[PDB]
Amino acid sequence: HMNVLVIGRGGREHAIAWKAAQSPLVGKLYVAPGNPGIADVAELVHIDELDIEALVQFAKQQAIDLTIVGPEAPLASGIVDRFMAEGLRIFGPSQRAALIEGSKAFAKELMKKYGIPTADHAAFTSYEEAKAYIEQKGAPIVIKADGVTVAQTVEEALAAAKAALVDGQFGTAGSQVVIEEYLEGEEFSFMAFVNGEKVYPLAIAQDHKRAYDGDEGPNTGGMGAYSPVPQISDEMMDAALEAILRPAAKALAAEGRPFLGVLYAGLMATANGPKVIEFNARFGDPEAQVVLPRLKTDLVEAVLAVMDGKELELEWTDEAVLGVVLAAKGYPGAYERGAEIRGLDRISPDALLFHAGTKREGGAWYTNGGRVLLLAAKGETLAKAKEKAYEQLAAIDCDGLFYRRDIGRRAIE
Repeated sequence: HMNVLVIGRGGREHAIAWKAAQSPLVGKLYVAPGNPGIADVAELVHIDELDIEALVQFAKQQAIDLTIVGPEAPLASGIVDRFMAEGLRIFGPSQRAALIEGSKAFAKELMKKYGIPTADHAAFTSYEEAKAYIEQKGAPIVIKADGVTVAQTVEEALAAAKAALVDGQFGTAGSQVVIEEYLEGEEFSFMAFVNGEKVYPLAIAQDHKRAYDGDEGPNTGGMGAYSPVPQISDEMMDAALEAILRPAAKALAAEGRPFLGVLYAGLMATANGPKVIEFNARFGDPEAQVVLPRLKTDLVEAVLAVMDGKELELEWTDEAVLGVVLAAKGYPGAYERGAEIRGLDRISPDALLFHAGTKREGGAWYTNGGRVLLLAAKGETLAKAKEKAYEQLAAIDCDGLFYRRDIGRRAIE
């Protein structure tokens, strides 16, 4: 019955589309621009995510009853605002609300004003003020130059702050330095559907930010994830929901920025409780790839319920799910494309292979982006999921890809 449009081109969108395609309410499903892998579950629409003007027309002409936005870009550009002005149903935040992810400074501003637990944050253009602040917070402490150093001592912190101001980029307001509270604990991703003040928590997941095994290397969009996260207590989870998610939604609403869509809280379970690391105004990637397959409830129906502000009880499989990202060598740094990916047809039909940056040409698969694919597996336990996942991964042959072997190691060990 319904014509659904998904905006995006990565694994998260493949996951969204895949799930939505299983909805008894979906007549037809489009993904713009999508990717080769996604074409197996939906019709691709060759329109850019930021080409909002064209997306609107498409939505109007293709009688799209529901649009779901995957990436932050279109949201920050106000796609939601445009769609609503055109009377088109779209699940995602307005430009104003999306600022929760767009500007960390804003996020800190909001959380401080509304007393939402988060790591201390502060920027300075004056060394003397930065110094006074550093000496007040003690170390370890995080200094970020415009580059990131986790200063173990106040002395080192000061040296780094000075260098940041002296050698950092010279902005229109001069050079600046950011000082953040160093937090210790277990990281976790807490997503939830949100509409104004109503929050609908999704199952928790844990990302693997660093590019290499033993969380080494630079940060990435996420090298893998799994759900649930046993090591995160239900108390910690409940604290996050009532001290962070609900107050954040209410805060945004109170500030004239009511939020609609997926509120993604990058948190850290500290001994003092959950604290916000980062906010995101949409599904996380690869969190979507591992959380959606655990969602028994129909996503489209769930999304419509949220949009209508209706009560909703989300149901989840007991099975755990773990996914591993295959990235092009060099990622997150410079990487090359064109590496032939072999063996995708050897993967068990029970494995979830979400495409994020691949290309089809001459009847063959090729790497075509930073994060290229993600293979996730269901398991009775997280250990079984990890085993099934890596087991399947080994069938893929491509000297142009690499992937962490420790995804889920924190939950298992």
